[PDB]
Amino acid sequence: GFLGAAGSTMGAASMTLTVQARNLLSGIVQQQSNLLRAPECQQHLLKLTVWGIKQLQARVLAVERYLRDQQLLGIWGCSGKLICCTNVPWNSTWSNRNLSEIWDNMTWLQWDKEISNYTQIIYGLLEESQNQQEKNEQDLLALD
Amino acid sequence: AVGIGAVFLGFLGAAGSTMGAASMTLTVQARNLLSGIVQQQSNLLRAPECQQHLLKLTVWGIKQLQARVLAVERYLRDQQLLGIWGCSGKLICCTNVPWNSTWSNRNLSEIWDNMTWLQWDKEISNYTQIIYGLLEESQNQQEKNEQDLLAL
Amino acid sequence: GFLGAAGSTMGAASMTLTVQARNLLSGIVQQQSNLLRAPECQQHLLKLTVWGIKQLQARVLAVERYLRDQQLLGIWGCSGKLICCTNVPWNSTWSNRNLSEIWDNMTWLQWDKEISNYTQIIYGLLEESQNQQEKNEQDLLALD
Amino acid sequence: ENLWVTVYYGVPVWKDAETTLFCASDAKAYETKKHNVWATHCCVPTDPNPQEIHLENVTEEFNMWKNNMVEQMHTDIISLWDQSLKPCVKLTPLCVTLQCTNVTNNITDDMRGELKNCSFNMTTELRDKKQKVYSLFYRLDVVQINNKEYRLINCNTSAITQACPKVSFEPIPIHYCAPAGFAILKCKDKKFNGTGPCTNVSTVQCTHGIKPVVSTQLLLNGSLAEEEVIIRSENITNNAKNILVQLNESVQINCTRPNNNTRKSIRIGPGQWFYATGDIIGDIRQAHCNVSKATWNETLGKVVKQLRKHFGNNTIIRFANSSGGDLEVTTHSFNCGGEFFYCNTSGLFNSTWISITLPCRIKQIINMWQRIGQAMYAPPIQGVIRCVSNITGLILTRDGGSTNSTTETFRPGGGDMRDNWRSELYKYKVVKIEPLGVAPTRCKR
Amino acid sequence: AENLWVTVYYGVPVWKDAETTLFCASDAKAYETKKHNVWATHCCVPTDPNPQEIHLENVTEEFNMWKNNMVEQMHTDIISLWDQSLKPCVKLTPLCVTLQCTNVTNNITDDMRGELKNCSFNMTTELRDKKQKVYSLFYRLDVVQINNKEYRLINCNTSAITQACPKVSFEPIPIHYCAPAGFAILKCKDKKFNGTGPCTNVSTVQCTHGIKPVVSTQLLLNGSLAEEEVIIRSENITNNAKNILVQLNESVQINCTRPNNNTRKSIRIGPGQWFYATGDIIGDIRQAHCNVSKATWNETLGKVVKQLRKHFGNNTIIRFANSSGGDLEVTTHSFNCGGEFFYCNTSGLFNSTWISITLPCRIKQIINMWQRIGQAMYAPPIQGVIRCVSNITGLILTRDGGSTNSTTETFRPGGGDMRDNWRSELYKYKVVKIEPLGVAPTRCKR
Amino acid sequence: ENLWVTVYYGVPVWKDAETTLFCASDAKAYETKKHNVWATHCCVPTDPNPQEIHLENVTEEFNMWKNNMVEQMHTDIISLWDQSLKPCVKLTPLCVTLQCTNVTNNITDDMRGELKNCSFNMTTELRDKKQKVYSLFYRLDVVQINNKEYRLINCNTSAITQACPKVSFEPIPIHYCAPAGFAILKCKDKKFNGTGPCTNVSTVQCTHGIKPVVSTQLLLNGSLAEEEVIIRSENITNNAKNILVQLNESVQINCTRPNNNTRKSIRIGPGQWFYATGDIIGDIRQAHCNVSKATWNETLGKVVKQLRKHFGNNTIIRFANSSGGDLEVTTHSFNCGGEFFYCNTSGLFNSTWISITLPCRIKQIINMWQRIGQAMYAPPIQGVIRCVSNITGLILTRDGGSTNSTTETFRPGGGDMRDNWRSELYKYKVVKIEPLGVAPTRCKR
Ligand SMILES: *[C@@H]1O[C@H](CO)[C@@H](O[C@@H]2O[C@H](CO)[C@@H](O[C@@H]3O[C@H](CO[C@H]4O[C@H](CO)[C@@H](O)[C@H](O)[C@@H]4O)[C@@H](O)[C@H](O[C@H]4O[C@H](CO)[C@@H](O)[C@H](O)[C@@H]4O[C@H]4O[C@H](CO)[C@@H](O)[C@H](O)[C@@H]4O)[C@@H]3O)[C@H](O)[C@H]2NC(C)=O)[C@H](O)[C@H]1NC(C)=O
Ligand SMILES: *[C@@H]1O[C@H](CO)[C@@H](O[C@@H]2O[C@H](CO)[C@@H](O[C@@H]3O[C@H](CO[C@H]4O[C@H](CO)[C@@H](O)[C@H](O)[C@@H]4O)[C@@H](O)[C@H](O[C@H]4O[C@H](CO)[C@@H](O)[C@H](O)[C@@H]4O)[C@@H]3O)[C@H](O)[C@H]2NC(C)=O)[C@H](O)[C@H]1NC(C)=O
Ligand SMILES: *[C@@H]1O[C@H](CO)[C@@H](O[C@@H]2O[C@H](CO)[C@@H](O[C@@H]3O[C@H](CO[C@H]4O[C@H](CO)[C@@H](O)[C@H](O)[C@@H]4O)[C@@H](O)[C@H](O[C@H]4O[C@H](CO)[C@@H](O)[C@H](O)[C@@H]4O)[C@@H]3O)[C@H](O)[C@H]2NC(C)=O)[C@H](O)[C@H]1NC(C)=O
Ligand SMILES: *[C@@H]1O[C@H](CO)[C@@H](O)[C@H](O)[C@H]1NC(C)=O
Ligand SMILES: *[C@@H]1O[C@H](CO)[C@@H](O)[C@H](O)[C@H]1NC(C)=O
Ligand SMILES: *[C@@H]1O[C@H](CO)[C@@H](O)[C@H](O)[C@H]1NC(C)=O
Ligand SMILES: *[C@@H]1O[C@H](CO)[C@@H](O)[C@H](O)[C@H]1NC(C)=O
Ligand SMILES: *[C@@H]1O[C@H](CO)[C@@H](O)[C@H](O)[C@H]1NC(C)=O
Repeated sequence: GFLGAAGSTMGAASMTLTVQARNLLSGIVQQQSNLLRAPECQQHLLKLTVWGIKQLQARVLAVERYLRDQQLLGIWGCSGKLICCTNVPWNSTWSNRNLSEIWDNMTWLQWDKEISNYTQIIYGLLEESQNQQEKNEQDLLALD
Repeated sequence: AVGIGAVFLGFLGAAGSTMGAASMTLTVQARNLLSGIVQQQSNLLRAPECQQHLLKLTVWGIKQLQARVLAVERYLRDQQLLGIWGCSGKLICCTNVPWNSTWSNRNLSEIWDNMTWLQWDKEISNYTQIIYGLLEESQNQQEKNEQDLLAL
Repeated sequence: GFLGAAGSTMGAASMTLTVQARNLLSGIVQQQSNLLRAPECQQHLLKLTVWGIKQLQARVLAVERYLRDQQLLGIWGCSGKLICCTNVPWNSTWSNRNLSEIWDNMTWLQWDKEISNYTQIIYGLLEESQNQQEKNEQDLLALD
Repeated sequence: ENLWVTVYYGVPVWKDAETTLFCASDAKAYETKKHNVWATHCCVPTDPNPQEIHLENVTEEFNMWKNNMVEQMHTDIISLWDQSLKPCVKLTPLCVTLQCTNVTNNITDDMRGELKNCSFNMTTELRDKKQKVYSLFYRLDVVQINNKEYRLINCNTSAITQACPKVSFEPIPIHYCAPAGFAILKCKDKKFNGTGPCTNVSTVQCTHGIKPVVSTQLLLNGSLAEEEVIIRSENITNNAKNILVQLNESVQINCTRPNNNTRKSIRIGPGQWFYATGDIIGDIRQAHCNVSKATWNETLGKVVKQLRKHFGNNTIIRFANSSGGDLEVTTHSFNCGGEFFYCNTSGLFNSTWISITLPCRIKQIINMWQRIGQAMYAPPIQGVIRCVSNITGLILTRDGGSTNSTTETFRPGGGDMRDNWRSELYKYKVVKIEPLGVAPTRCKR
Repeated sequence: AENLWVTVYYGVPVWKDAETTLFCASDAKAYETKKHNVWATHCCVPTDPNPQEIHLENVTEEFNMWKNNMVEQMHTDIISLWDQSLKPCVKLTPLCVTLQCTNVTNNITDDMRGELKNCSFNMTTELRDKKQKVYSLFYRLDVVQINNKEYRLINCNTSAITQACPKVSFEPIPIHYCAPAGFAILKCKDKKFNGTGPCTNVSTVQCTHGIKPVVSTQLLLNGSLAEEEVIIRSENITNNAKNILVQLNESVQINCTRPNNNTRKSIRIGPGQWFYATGDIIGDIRQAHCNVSKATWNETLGKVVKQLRKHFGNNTIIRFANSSGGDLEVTTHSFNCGGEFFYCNTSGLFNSTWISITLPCRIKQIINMWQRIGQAMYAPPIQGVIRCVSNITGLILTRDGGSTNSTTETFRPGGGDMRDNWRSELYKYKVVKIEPLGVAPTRCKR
Repeated sequence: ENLWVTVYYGVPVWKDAETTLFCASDAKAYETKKHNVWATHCCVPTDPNPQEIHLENVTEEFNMWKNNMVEQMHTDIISLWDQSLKPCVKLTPLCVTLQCTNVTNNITDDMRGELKNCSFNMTTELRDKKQKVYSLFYRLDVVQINNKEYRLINCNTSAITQACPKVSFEPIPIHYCAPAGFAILKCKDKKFNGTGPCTNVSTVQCTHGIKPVVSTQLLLNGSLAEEEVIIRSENITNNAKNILVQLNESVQINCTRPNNNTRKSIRIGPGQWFYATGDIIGDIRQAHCNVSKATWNETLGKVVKQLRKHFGNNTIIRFANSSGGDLEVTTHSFNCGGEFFYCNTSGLFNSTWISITLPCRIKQIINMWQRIGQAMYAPPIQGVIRCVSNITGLILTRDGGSTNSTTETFRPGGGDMRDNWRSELYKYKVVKIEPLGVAPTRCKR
């Protein structure tokens, strides 16, 4: 089930990350194309101008949000991965506790609530780190 | 004289070629799905008067807009699958899922030299979902294994 | 700042690639989230059928253009990077300047005008190089 | 020691959010009734076997009084209603001086003066010709000018649109479905009061079907409580709030309009028809509703018990009838069989704690959403109408203002349609999924 | 263990049948400084001046013209264009009045006796306080007697009649239907393609050939020709409930005229609204008519018989009849020459048994388009004299069905909805959706 | 050489482009003005702190005469206007014969014959009744039939719609904002005359606030030049091009409609009202505008010196009144308090170079955008109207005619609304961002 892992511990929930990632786009295509089986539904619903516009705004936004998250992972050098490890050290200010307490016997919902406003700091750090890595690769490849 | 040279005359020119030969045009059939959209929209700037007129037809406007949105959504769906299977960014991707003779029992020379892609996807049609599921499982295992090596 | 590098030389300007890349999508999402601060015209503006359609067309097109550039980087084998090197050699016919006159003493706006006529040629060469590289990897992995 | 920041995508977490929900119905269930406004505009089918995922050890906060699902349902119902009536005949040619007399033929004393026989000069297809026609109007729709000259009640205030004669407004279950990227959380706690944390939370794709029943004072054909009567309000102490009471066992109510009407079709213009009330066959008798007395008495006893828990064990609780005001809020309203019954509920709320026949009236020209300027004329329904409905809940107000709260008095209220919705959507909340998260790991790149 | 592995390819040249929304394009110069045009103004998107086709060698696709969604789309689009062009126009509700009519007896040939009526009536003026007495001529077909001088317009007991805006031309221009990205249109080039079956020589195109949206009921005008043989294309040739939809390999011509010299009387009816009435006729009054050459018609009918016999036998009798049943929309040949609506009697074309021809025509002004009754259109009068020559490129015929299973079978002119005219031009095209992702075995692994 | 192609994404490069800009007004400015056309259809909040990024060493070419921002503003303002008048009362029922006499009560000579008293037969709420009503009209709204009978001027061209009385047209500054993927560049150069490069440019996400003032001949409430009067034109040489003059100082103009008018409401059909002008309470005097003489004389002299730089030093420069034509172009035109004024400016442009009272006339039937098929009826505004405006610019036309001996004559011009917009949008340009590019480096895979 799509949110079935919500009550699982962080290190257990992480076993099934793929299903949440898939639902974000697969649900859109199936709901708009495969669910809309009766041709008379679209013909009639196109007469409701306001519903037509509202539903498009919802689809377009879902796409825009999907892409924004993917662009961000790309910038950080996590493209194509569900699990990405990077070279930004963890600061105890964000969370000071054992990695046993954090990964296991605690859920992701609880975790997100605890990190809270530290998220913006982390994102800025991740972006700078990747830029330094790209420059270093470009220079090494010029040395032969 | 035929079979000498891999030039195809346009967008679906390789449709009647064998599976091997057709690999030469994978770029051509990939770019079109997205770049075609942008050019069709660019072309409306050749007639600003047309664009102004078309906004007066609510139904035509919405139907075309829906078509564009759906085309994008299908594109992204397929790209996400390449991501999930670990093939993102490639036109050709080798995976670790072994081939089952059940899905199709043919020699490689038979497939690549005598079958066309329009035949191939009918013979293997019944196994499409099976294969996709297997590709996902394989990638899931690979990513957790990499995390453990980095940890060690 | 965004485009603050416009007067910088090409070398210095490479340190702001992140800023321009993010704005392509982040501005779209923020522009939509900003109207949640005044919900009353979210409803009123749906009556302006013409504005409804024009704004969606603007958003849809922005997405299509973004994706076109990303697909192209993917085809060239540069997915996920802001800076990538290829195997296509530089042709002195495209430009015969010294690196000392390109990465210094000149801005990106000036450069773009200087080599505008060769853009399509370069892109075609990049695509061919990547096709050969993928075929070579496919063959190498079959020799295991 | 030496842990690094890692990024996980596909993290199963969420935040409160407001989005557009799509309307879906069980397609087989419309049974070809494509003239039902609710089916034709909620065309998209639901999935067979809607799934529910229990979320073990997930606690979530619900608040039915700030739930935007209600506001969205309200807005969409009004919108569909208006679109349904858009492509139909206007009755502006009908706003003429009427010459009326009393209907006195075989009529009971109970309706003397209730119906009027009005004749008038109305148009025909050719502009040049006029025709003399007549119709029987209910008194509530006709107003005296300056004792024989009358006008329809809305000639000064608004235009009247005749409802489309083939369109049904019969409620069908409607399911609200989240768009991808969103999920609906359902609270299944028993004795849930509408605002606290919910212990048993599950995830669903769509809500259960809710019938968009329109009523005042009493709520018909809704959900029942499973343990006991549940009383919910935004603020109990504040007498300005409505109190929504959900019953655990339904009370059956049997309503009828005994008069046998014949409908008369009148041409009013090129392709335009008006539906008149014709004449009545047989005796003229009052419309009425029957509520089992014993069941109603038991029902109040349960409601009172729960009110005592909040208002005190030695507190006297009195029920009384509604205050004055617009007919639409002082009486009960059915919208059943295609006729708009306005019923007098005083017989249900006349007791002090420490079969019942309710007379009804019919009104043809109405303003359902409390809006002024858009009036609908209901075409007559032929033959005899009988409806049997389930009373599933009540909307009550408390007078307040008493000295030292010695006793309390409750009266039927409601009238704001949002509360009819809140009574069904209190178990659902919409959340946005936010898949990107960060956590420490024993790894380095 | 064989050691074959799954390889994923993207950009694979395959497709599946699909239904999408095509867009309507026109020639960037088809404007011709003309914008009042029902086709050009809406299908305003300019096309590619240098269209290209890709021959797909070694491709054998199945095409089915009877289940072709492209046809359904044009049917929907043409009606819509029609309805959105008559929208910002005069509603003529003020004309639904009692008319006082007499016969036009001035300079009338016998064939026109009783055909035209002179009607006087009281209608509105710029001010709502004033009425004016005006008169106009009407064709008998549009005026009905109220229970013999009082008449009304024929549609007063059904619907409002709007006036078509006088500036808009309905003259068909070629239209190109174009695929959205991700879709492609496949075209069948088999010279004798029958329909409903495999086609070799398949080509990929972006846009269809230009098609003129010509509306007619029996003879198909200004379409494409067959190149080698007359081709008979039906869904089911033995089912008399179906249509034989003949296509000819040579065109024949039909010369149509409305010989009367008309004037138009322009009447103000309200605050910015004008009504166009038929004024007095200059010169004498004669009936509308259309010519075909007799020998030419016989020769093409004979060609049809030779081909038609291929499905019935070489010792069978093919008889043609003048057709029957329904109102003028399905009994006569309608075609709108010059903007006026002609309804021609074709019995003279189907009067032979196989084993110059003048067709009289009537003119109607109040038109119920597309077999609907909800709305009607009033066609403003056209001044002067109308003449055109059209190319007959095909026929819609039906079979009566056999009775007693005798030697003779009868082919009678048909009629039907607009969809058949569309099938006549769209029989060559199919829309498919491209699906670039696929899998095949190779010898490589990670 | 041993160099290779390197691909870079996020390159700070742009190209000229045409896109759709969106409207955003300040949020606090909204107040409760849901009835103000500019606030209700542009509530999208602006950034409370717009940013400006100065670009060092960037010299872009700007061309105000061939911009796109101007055309969009023109198109959008017309659309908003049309959608504001859409859900309003049609006055078709007023196109009747009027029985008119002159208003002769306490009239100063200035308005003798300007205002007429008209009575007429109008519809009412029932179709069977008529009422006799009367109202006052200005003589430009009423035209004689063939001799006391008159009709409204628009009866033989188009139906007229009454603007809804609660709706305000008072200008509220709006800002145009680029959609993501685009940027707006702005000139900071002083003495920039358009059509050429700017040395000092910056990037902004939104334009400054622009008041959508609709007026002719003189430009009111715009921006002032920082240092000198600036004369801009597409071709200073060509007599067919308008000259837009921007002032550095501001001339204050005081406008009034001294008459104390009464509004009266007449019901014309169900739910519909017509708002008519009733009797005037006090004396009847003409509308007028005052311009300080000395200030105007100095301002004009400054304009002349700048013209003198473009033309010969020994040129005799003359100003004269506008050539004939429609009132909308021969007189000054503006909306003050909601009523429409047309003023005689011959008192401002009557001089040769080597307090001024402008009489005004009021008209209620307005063809605001010079579109023959539409018209709007301005409801009267109760009471006395006064406003004070800032004259910030002029539209002049050189009379030309190839007049010899260097005696150029300028006359007020206008009527192309785009030219008012061009006086605020001249400093802005829209460009698109194009992030990919390549360059040689010595890096290889
Ligand atoms: C199958 O295909 C054939 C061939 O294409 C087609 O036949 C052609 O039909 C068109 C449309 O009916 C015909 O075009 C019209 O021809 C007349 C004839 O005028 C001739 O003589 C005058 C001098 O008196 C010359 O100036 C003129 O050039 C011709 O030699 C024209 O008068 C028509 O022009 C008017 O209508 C146009 C509509 O778009 C306007 O654009 C144009 O400005 C004209 O309008 C003005 O004048 C009108 C008359 O006074 C007035 O009412 C208007 O308000 C306005 O002021 C037009 O060019 C063409 O000649 C036919 N050709 C042949 C060989 O027959 C068939 O119709 C088609 N079949 C079917 C079923 O679709
Ligand atoms: C709470 O929920 C209950 C259901 O549990 C609702 O009650 C039902 O309401 C519907 C709609 O009003 C009723 O359906 C109607 O039943 C009529 C019964 O007639 C019978 O006898 C005649 C004899 O001549 C037969 O011809 C007929 O076939 C039946 O056997 C039908 O006549 C009605 O159909 C006619 O009217 C409709 C109007 O839309 C037309 O479209 C039809 O073509 C036709 O002319 C119709 O089927 C149903 O019977 C009710 N059941 C009960 C137990 O009351 C309550 O309404 C709901 N409460 C509220 C407030 O909504
Ligand atoms: C160039 O810029 C100037 C300056 O902004 C504009 O002149 C102003 O125009 C507005 C609109 O016409 C004037 O506003 C009106 O003022 C009237 C007088 O109000 C006095 O009393 C109130 C308290 O009740 C004080 O707050 C106020 O300061 C005054 O002392 C009001 O009675 C008007 O309200 C009525 O009309 C409006 C609009 O129709 C309705 O919404 C209201 O409900 C009510 O019926 C209104 O507020 C303003 O006073 C003018 N300024 C000056 C100095 O006079 C120019 O118009 C502009 N030029 C152009 C061409 O646009
Ligand atoms: C940041 O989150 C923590 C969570 O424990 C909270 O206590 C703190 O107040 C938050 N900071 C701000 C500025 O809201
Ligand atoms: C502009 O040119 C000067 C030359 O001295 C240089 O120092 C400065 O950095 C340049 N501006 C930018 C943005 O690079
Ligand atoms: C030609 O069409 C007929 C339909 O009447 C069909 O039966 C026949 O098989 C078709 N011919 C071919 C070669 O497919
Ligand atoms: C109509 O007939 C008369 C003869 O009575 C003739 O003089 C006239 O010319 C004819 N019509 C015209 C307009 O020629
Ligand atoms: C404006 O200035 C430019 C140079 O900045 C000059 O070429 C041009 O002639 C001037 N005149 C106008 C009105 O453009």
